[PDB]
Amino acid sequence: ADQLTEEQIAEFKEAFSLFDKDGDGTITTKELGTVMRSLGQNPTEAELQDMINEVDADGNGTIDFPEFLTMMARKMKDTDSEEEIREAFRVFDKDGNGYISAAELRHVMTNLGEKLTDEEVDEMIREADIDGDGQVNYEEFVQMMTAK
Amino acid sequence: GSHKKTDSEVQLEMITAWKKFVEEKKKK
Amino acid sequence: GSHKKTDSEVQLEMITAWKKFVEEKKKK
Ligand SMILES: [Ca+2]
Ligand SMILES: [Ca+2]
Ligand SMILES: [Ca+2]
Ligand SMILES: [Ca+2]
Repeated sequence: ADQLTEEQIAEFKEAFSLFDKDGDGTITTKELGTVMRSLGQNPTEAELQDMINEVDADGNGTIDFPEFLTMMARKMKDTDSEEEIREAFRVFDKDGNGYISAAELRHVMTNLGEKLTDEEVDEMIREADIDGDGQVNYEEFVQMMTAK
Repeated sequence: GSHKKTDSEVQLEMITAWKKFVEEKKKK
Repeated sequence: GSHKKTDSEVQLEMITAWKKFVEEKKKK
């Protein structure tokens, strides 16, 4: 990898626009609510605040273009948080080689106290596994959470 | 009887998961 | 030590709830 191309930009642009049907360019708690409502579920507004606000750098609730693409790629209420993701990978792993294996996921989870089968993890890997080698690298992790 | 995953649905279910983790802890 | 919770903890909370959607949706 020694050259960038605008394919990434266009992809992220559309993925945002999908949720922001309004046009103004914010993913607020009302925006979240309306989507679930149309389908056929009625959320509790308190939870809609929290689930955003953990990550949101401002802690304002109105998640613009850059603040959404933060929540997708960078993540956490920090600045250049690609490093914080690279660090999160190393906690989860017992090596850290720009990847996260299915076994490593089972370990770090079950460590708390959760005897659950691996296949349930694997379903939500090969929902959107680009590389196809039973792991989850940086690009695959983001793109799976930002599926377009 | 799922034929193929739709990209939009994966995001929405992953957003439903965000709601779930908070709900489970804060259940008082 | 520790008091406030970092990214790692929030990510454990998510990943558990994420596995929960697979159970809710796709477990007959
Ligand atoms: Ca709006
Ligand atoms: Ca913002
Ligand atoms: Ca790995
Ligand atoms: Ca892989």
